[PDB]
Amino acid sequence: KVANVELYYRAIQFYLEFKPLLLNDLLMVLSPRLDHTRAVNYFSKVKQLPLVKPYLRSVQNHNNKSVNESLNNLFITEEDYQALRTSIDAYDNFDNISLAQRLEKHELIEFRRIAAYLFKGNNRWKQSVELCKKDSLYKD
Amino acid sequence: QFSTDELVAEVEKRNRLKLLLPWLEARIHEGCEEPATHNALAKIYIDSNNNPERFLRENPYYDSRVVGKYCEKRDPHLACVAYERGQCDLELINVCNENSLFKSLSRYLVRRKDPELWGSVLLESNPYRRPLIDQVVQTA
Repeated sequence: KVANVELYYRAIQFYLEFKPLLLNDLLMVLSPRLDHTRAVNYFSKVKQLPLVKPYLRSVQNHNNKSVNESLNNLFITEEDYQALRTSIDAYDNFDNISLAQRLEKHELIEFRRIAAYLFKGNNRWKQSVELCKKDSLYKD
Repeated sequence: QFSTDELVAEVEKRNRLKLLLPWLEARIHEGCEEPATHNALAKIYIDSNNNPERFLRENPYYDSRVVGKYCEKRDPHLACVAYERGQCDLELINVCNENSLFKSLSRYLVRRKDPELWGSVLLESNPYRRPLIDQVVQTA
């Protein structure tokens, strides 16, 4: 019921410093009239983004840029890909090249497989097909 | 030959306005459209410890100014309605802005849509503009 908006960006800090565990409820309540981009940009400084991941999973519908990039970074660190396939398929408001740089050397067959996949979302063969020559003689 | 709007001033010093109830009751039963009586009825209704808000709204004979200045400190919640129907916008801001719920003000201005009123108010002279805007953001 508050008029201004900066009190949101102060109260997030308030809880985070005091009662960070009861922050997800506020986040779910306050997501509608909130610039989530600033929220993630501020959380990157303090770096508690792994806490608020399931909330951003809900906010993903809005298809914001920094939301997508950050949550994909968190999937990278968590080393999960099944959710990453859904994120990239259902949402495209992000650059494919930066994600490709990380996925093509992620020590893991499947992440590198995705690094080969999303190239064709940019219509760039001759590297994807060539990337998977190195490992996948298994028909891919 | 008789003076009506100053016996009230006389008994005000004597503080026995309840003395004048029956005569003025019959006088209004006749249906005289005199502000001298229709305002005194409101004044005694105020000191009755009752809620004369609807008598204040449905009596199109008295004058808003005397009830407003009289109900300034005793009850601005009624003086604002007096000014509302009496269209005493300047007095409304002269009292309700000073000490009141500014939501009723915003309800009146949005109701009584008047650009000149906004112009008179929205020029950064009045120190009390931030609360009423922080209210009308919700009342609209």
